[PDB]
Amino acid sequence: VLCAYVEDPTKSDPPSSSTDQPTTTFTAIDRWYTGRLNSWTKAVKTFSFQAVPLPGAFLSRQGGLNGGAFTATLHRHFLMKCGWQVQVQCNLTQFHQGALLVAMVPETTLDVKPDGKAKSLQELNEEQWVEMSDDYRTGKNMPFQSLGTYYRPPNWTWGPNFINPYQVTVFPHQILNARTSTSVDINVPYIGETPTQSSETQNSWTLLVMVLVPLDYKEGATTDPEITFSVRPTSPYFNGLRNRYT
Amino acid sequence: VLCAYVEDPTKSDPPSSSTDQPTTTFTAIDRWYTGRLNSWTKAVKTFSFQAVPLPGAFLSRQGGLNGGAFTATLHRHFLMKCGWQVQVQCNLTQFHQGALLVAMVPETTLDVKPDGKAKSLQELNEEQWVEMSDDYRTGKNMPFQSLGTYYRPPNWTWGPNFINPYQVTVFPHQILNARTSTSVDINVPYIGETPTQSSETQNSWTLLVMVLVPLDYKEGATTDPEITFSVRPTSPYFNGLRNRYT
Amino acid sequence: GPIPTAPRENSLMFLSTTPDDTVPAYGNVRTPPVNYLPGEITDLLQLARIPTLMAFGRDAYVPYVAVPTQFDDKPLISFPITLSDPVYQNTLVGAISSNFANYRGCIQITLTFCGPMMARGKFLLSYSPPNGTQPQTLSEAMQCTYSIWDIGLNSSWTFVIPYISPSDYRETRAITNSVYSADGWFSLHKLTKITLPPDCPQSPCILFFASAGEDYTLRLPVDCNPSYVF
Amino acid sequence: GPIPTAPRENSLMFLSTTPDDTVPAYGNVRTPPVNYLPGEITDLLQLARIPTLMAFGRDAYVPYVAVPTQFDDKPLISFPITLSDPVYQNTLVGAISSNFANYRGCIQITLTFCGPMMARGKFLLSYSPPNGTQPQTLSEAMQCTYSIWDIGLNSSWTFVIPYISPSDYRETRAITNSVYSADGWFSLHKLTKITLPPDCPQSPCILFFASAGEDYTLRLPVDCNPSYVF
Amino acid sequence: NHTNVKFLFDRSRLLNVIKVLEKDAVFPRPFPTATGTQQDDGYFCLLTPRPTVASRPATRFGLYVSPSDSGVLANTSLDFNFYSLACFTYFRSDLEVTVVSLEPDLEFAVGWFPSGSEYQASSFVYDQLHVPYHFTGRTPRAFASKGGKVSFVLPWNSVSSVLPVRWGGASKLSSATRGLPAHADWGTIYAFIPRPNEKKSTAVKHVAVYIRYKNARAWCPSMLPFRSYK
Amino acid sequence: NHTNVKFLFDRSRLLNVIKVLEKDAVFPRPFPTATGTQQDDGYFCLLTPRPTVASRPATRFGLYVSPSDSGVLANTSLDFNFYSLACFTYFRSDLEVTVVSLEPDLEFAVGWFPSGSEYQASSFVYDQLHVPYHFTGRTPRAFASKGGKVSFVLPWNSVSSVLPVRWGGASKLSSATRGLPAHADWGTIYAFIPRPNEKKSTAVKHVAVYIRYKNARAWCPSMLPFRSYK
Repeated sequence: VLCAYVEDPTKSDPPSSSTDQPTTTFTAIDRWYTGRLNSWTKAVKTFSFQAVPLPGAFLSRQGGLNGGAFTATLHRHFLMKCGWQVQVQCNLTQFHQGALLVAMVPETTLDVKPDGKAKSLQELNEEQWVEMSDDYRTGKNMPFQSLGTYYRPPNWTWGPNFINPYQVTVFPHQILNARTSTSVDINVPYIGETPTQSSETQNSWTLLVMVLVPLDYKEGATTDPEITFSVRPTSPYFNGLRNRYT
Repeated sequence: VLCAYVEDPTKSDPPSSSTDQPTTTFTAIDRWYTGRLNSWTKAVKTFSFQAVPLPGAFLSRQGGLNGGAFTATLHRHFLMKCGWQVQVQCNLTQFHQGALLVAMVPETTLDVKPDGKAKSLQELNEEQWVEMSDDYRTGKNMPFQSLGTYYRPPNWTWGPNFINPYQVTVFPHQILNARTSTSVDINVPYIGETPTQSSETQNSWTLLVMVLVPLDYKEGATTDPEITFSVRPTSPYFNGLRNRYT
Repeated sequence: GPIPTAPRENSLMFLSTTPDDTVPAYGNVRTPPVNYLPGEITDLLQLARIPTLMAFGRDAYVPYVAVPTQFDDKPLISFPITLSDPVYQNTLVGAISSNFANYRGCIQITLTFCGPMMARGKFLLSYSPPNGTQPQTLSEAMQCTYSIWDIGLNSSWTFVIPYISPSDYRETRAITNSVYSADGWFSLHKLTKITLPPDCPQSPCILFFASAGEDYTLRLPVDCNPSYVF
Repeated sequence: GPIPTAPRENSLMFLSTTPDDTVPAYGNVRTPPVNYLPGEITDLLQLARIPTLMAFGRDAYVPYVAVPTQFDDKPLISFPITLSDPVYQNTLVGAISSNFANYRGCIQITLTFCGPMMARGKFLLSYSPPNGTQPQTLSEAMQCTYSIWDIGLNSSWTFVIPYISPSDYRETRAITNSVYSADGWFSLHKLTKITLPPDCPQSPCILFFASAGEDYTLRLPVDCNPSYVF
Repeated sequence: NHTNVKFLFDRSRLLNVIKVLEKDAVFPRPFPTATGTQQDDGYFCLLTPRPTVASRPATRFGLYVSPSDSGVLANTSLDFNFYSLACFTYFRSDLEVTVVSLEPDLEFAVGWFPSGSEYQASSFVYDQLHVPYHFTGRTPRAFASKGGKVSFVLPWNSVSSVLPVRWGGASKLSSATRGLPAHADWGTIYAFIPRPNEKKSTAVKHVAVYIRYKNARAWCPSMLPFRSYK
Repeated sequence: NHTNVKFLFDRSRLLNVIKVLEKDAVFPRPFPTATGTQQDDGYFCLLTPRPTVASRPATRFGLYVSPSDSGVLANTSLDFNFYSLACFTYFRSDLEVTVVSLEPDLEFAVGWFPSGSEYQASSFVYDQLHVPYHFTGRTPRAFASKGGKVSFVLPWNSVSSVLPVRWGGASKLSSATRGLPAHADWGTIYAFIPRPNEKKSTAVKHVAVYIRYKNARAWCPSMLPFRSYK
């Protein structure tokens, strides 16, 4: 289990940006949350990633990722502060070759259409794998500001939420090789610009499954392995109790 | 008894701006001075105050405030230095609602006509309650200087002896509520820019009765409560003995 | 000989807030003593903690809230908890703290029921965190942080508004300040319908204050708004 | 009286990298605490040692090396060991170290055989010193510094490239850097012909990394290349 | 401790933009001033946060909205950054004056005379040149370099123990001397070009006067100015 | 230890070339800005290594390739020497600002207002001269000599605990507020010639803003920008 930046990412003090008691728990905290993720085929090119934003996946239900009573606790508290623990499985047989890169990317906008707002659930099914184009390498698709008719719109050539695709192994990562393992185990603590961020609008981590070596299998052999994942928050600290988000 | 700024406002050293013995007492120092003050009705709006200047009330006799042998000691000494002790009564019954704000405002000119010199005794009977207009909030009625025909008269837009009417509870105050008390008890010590100010021309404190909630009573019930007060100087130090002021 | 000094790049620069003295011109002056004056303000947090009146639109605003006898499932008053909001311009919290840049602490709304003595009833006092839509229903008020104020012995309730924020300090002149909107909402709801006795006036008034908690702290003095003088 | 100071010849000179402070303008600020954030980068050699992917021309470059089944007496891939070479532009060795001027240490190429599980074979990993002509023959590869990587338990080999240099440090943005040419050559050779089982794909892929050794040290920060932003 | 009174008012801010003397001045005659009085207006900066008019302490503050031609306009000064944070009644502090030129490469010089004293207004004929009597004196006449800044710290010189931020008495007898303190000032300054009167130029050179309150002490908690709701 | 994070970012580098104010400014209105809004553009330097546009924090960085006539061009700033060596996510440091003039023998002056505060945009009529309200204030307005350089060290003032080099959340609600941090700045500076508005000249004088990050601390190892292969 690839722990991140500490020996124990479960250790977490309550936030110092609150005056109330944090809701440290909810009705099922020792259970996982399993969701689908798109299958990996031969036509997937190199570096074609697929991002699962946390906790952006519990809300939009990316791949049937039902949050149970964690989404219904996240909607009833304003500030949320947890460390994640993902587990991507993919049934790599002996008959496959290739290597996924499962990482937990801090603070990126990879679920954002390089041309608009936020992605839907149908548009995650049409493309199935986000190709590493010039936009995602240069960060040219994090959402541009509406400057207005007064200012002449500048030629946006760079944005600091890029992916350098050759450097994704700096993150907490395990390579899902064809002949070492079949599943990864990443456990990350809380990070953020504040001691606790918001609930509806935070993206402090991002599960990221990137194809480093394209899948090749013989015809008639085992075909097209499915990718699952299992997100589970470790020691959350919910602050600011209010009613359900509108 | 709401003591002001100290545990004991009776403690007062003699002034360090004199070389003579201070007349520390006079012929009746353990007695109060009761004066009338205008009755509070339904037509009194919010924040319509009524100021009783100390020791401006012992001289002009605001509401029959006879000073006995304290006014006749204040007229026979030049520098005077005392701490006051007021007590405003108002017979609030169960049948009334509303809340006076009895405070002791330091160093304001609230008895001054926003258009001249000092108020008379007839003009305190005509208006009965000084409405908190734009002038008393901006201090635009403390008396403007006679600049003369040479200087063009500027547009006086502000003066530092204002009342911010929403901040009068910073002073030594007790709220004369309809259902907690019927009388206040404020005891203040001496303040001033000098260790002792003058006698005829000082306004170091000001009794201030401000209507926070307008009076409402049912018809036929108890009507129009009277307001009395009782000023009593605590440890005066009269300096500069001379004859009666002209 | 001479001490060889290399003067820096900011030489002959008068900076306004330089934390250092200058040459005395008219020294050896014995000032007259100020031991006689009581109540020296050492710290201006001695006056943010003093409860001062708020304002309410119904330039003639009202420090109290009228209480209509109509029982209803919507707040009797609900103002947002922002120190730039115009229900705090003439307090001593929102007037001291507006001239600074950051705050941290608990606003302490002191209530005072100015109605008649034989009134009996309950009030609900729901502070909400900043949500996407302001809470209106009393059912939406129970789920937030609340405290039930009875007209019993408590004719004066000091509801401590908590400090829940994703940063250690908050921008003190900002409408938004945070995620989407308006930083919170205090809301005085009436819980049971208020029994006012006859031959005692209907429609009482509740008087609101705004002090600061004991842990209220401010930071970064800025140049103030000089538009009080026009 | 006044201390007689003689100011130097560089008076009123703002130098950019002066190792000294300046006048504080807005002091006495208590910053919010940062004890909660884990993983503080004290030193940027904590990220040169993290193995990141390399690039290979076959702007769509490839981090792996395809392994054709044709046995041949020429290297399967052979890139020069220069930190300005475009197989190192998007690593964390060659991207941190390009913004400096000098380096000293051992580049550590971590291999990863991404082929099927029942593959069996050997690979030869020959680092050459900078010679006048690049070594191509496997006989020319055995005579250099080599290490034989089997596809056994080792599906991941970290070949430490040695540091052999006539100076204590090396120019880190220079094609030549030394005597005549190109600073060395790593070369992954295939030694025995690779047995891939049938109904398992031919032409496997070997994935290359580029970390830095534990003794890797950098020196003299220079102004970087701002051409990442166009 | 950014709300500390000794820390909050201990910073430089603008007070007045006064004109620089080029001859022996006539100090502004006390109020009321009839027409036809030949004098020198607005050349003196009465160093007080309280409102002034014609370099004398004023009751109210007054600016001009439509400054037409008839009459002599009056230099009215106020410390805008003070009263918005002056929630107190009395304020004793040692003043630090900084006089910044508003003329390109001006050689000026800053006189001073204490609280209660008066300007010395004549001229002595040195070497057939009218040298005025403000070049000499026992009070600080600091001299500026060509393009420099005059700075010195003045003590609490006045005969009052403290400066009343709010005052309600009467300095002289009543009828429009209410709320007008007489001895609430650190003195008065004035700028003069250090050349004799036959070298009086034609341009009207201004200069700006800054103020820092060293060792601020405040007493008797009071109000803050009323912010409008428009 | 030349790769030390406290050592590497502790050196001066260019941020923005801003224009010097000669009147009371109008701060740039927030996005989106419709045409016909009279304001003052590009006079303010939002002190942040992150990309800016119109002196406000931006998501992306954007320069101009063919700057034609229609529309108002926008001062977009970026710290080129930072992001090429910013292999991390969070970065708290105390800023050291140096403002070097790009005009021969300029007397300028550098204002500042903290993270979250705002520019004071009006003017008071001192002595029939429009003196703006950025000559005064509780924030540092350092004054330069004729031909000098303004330098001071600013603290980490913002309400965020750290500055996100990479940020993925939403400050306000979503739909193009993703990846746009609101409180990631040490404040904003601006240069102004210390003369009143009737002495506004006709030339448009520029000035340059340098930056040194004192006591750099970096967290959460992340990527470096992509270098092309052309």
